[PDB]
Amino acid sequence: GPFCGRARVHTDFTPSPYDTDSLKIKKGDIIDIICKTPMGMWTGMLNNKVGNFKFIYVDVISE
Repeated sequence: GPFCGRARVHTDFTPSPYDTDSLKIKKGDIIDIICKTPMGMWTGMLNNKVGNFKFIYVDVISE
């Protein structure tokens, strides 16, 4: 059911300055999908930094 590959950010999503539990992403940036969270948020890696991000701000594309 679930699809794995590359995730393209379509919406600029940035956590608060005191928020480190969330990964930082930017529109146009590509994040490698490694796992999905039951809640809905997707997990990926960015600049040797793995974390969770809002899927609503990220679109799944095929590379």
